[PDB]
Amino acid sequence: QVQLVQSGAEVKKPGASVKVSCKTSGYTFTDYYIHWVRQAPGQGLEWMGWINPTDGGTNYAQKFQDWVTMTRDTSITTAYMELSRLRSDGTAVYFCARDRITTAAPFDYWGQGTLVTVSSASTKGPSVFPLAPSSKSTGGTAALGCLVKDYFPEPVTVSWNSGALTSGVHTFPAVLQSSGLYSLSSVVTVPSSSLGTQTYICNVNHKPSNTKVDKKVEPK
Amino acid sequence: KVTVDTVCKRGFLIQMSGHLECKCENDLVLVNEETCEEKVLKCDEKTVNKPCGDFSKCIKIDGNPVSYACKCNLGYDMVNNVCIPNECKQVTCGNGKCILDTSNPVKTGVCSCNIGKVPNVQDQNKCSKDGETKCSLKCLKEQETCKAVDGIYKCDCKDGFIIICTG
Amino acid sequence: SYVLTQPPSVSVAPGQTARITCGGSNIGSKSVHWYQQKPGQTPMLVIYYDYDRPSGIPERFSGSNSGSTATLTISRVEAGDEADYYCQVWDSSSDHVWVFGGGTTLTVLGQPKAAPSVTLFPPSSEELQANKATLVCLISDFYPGAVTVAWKADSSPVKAGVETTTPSKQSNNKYAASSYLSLTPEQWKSHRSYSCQVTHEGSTVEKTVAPT
Repeated sequence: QVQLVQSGAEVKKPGASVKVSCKTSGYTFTDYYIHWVRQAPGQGLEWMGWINPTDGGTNYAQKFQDWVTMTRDTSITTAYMELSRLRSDGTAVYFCARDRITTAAPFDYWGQGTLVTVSSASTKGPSVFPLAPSSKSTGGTAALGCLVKDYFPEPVTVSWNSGALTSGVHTFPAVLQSSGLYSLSSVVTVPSSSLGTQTYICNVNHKPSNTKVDKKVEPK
Repeated sequence: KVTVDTVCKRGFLIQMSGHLECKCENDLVLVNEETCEEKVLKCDEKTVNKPCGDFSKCIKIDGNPVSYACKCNLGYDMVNNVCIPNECKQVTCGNGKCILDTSNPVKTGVCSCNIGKVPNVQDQNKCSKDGETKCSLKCLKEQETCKAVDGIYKCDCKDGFIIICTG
Repeated sequence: SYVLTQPPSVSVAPGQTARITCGGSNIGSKSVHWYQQKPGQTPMLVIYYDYDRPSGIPERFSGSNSGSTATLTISRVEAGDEADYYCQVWDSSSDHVWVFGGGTTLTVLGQPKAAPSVTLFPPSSEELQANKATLVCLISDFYPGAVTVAWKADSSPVKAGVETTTPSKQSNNKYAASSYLSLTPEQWKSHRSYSCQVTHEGSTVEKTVAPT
């Protein structure tokens, strides 16, 4: 069976380099090109170039000609893509794909993709601020939450009242800010009548930095 | 799949660098990969569904007025006025022609080359590389062997014979 | 440069027929391939060489290519067909490149439309003490899961400091999203108010806060 298996996620500083691999098996390596396709978060697929496994010949899109180097090792039927001088805004997923060596063959098999995150940051625990409910945060119910600011790296986990409270809770995906740090928020919709009688404590856990924060959220 | 044992009705085997196919006798056209028949020269009301070219038939088109055209069969597209597989629509081989590679679930159009040429893996497998191809055609008829004619292998009368082959 | 032009969005109800166009200069002379990418998953071939279908792809997927437009047609659309769709051609010219279309997001409406609820949290006094200020705009309970957010500072739009999440499903299968505006504490008190504007299916919902 044809398989294209890519290496795991990478975290790099701006200006550094990274070399992603695409382990191939289940077919004659020298009969198919290996292409690389970049996808920034929320964006479309972008062809970067190919390598010919026989002679190592490469064909690049002009915009990637300057900072992308494609190689291969035929003895282990593996293709490589090295990115140089990574840009601070260059977080993206990279796919490898094959097609028959010929003109205009379709990409019939793809690797699972490799996320390359670019951040100048190092391990850093989060700051947790309450999102207090009020007269303006109340239809007949009210929303409250916790703001989890400037942590690195992923992930953080948020529970409410040590897991005893689940219905109404929604924890959002993190955003990667321009500083190279992550932020998210966890919110919960609650009956406005229970405010001042019910206690709401969000439990933020950032295992990479060995940080746990419990934050009681009360009305303003 | 055409093989060296395939009988080409109203035709004959030819061999290239990577495949065998049937070639029709003079003025005949392929109606199937192993069947040659006479071709209509102009599609009209009395020629509907009759052969008009290699892998093409005459079709009627209801309209004002009624029109007639020569249409490629399913899986074929008109490219430079010839019906070729749709997988070959964008494949240019040079000293050869594009054929169907069906060794994978996803079919692809690849090149098969004139004798003396082979697909060049360094040049999109176009027919830009010199290479030998041994003839495999069984030419069991009287006084004929495998001969390279216009860049393809075919059975042909031995040196000194002409069409069965006679001296 | 050779360009493939796809519409950004197509919306259909289950059972209806969806058509996704791929425009290109003389694209009829090129072999068009189509790829399906579900959210967070690997792209997958669904149509190749204009109209060939890989095994496993249902017959209701069909392709055509003529003149300047190649089209992917999906009959009897199902919820499982919700994904991004990209067309692709090889540019035989001297530029010698593979080209992908911009991609088309296919929304399959599996529930009635729902306008979003907007909740705008001002910066907490705790964060101000840390010499920072973050406005949190909560967008919840909308369908389909597509919004656009604009931030206004005292009747004037705001460019820098905005971060917005891609919508995600809630427990009730409706969508939620969040938008953050980062300010310095001085900027927070310098303006009379700040506003969060959420556009969903043409209609915009707005919420405003002021220092307090």
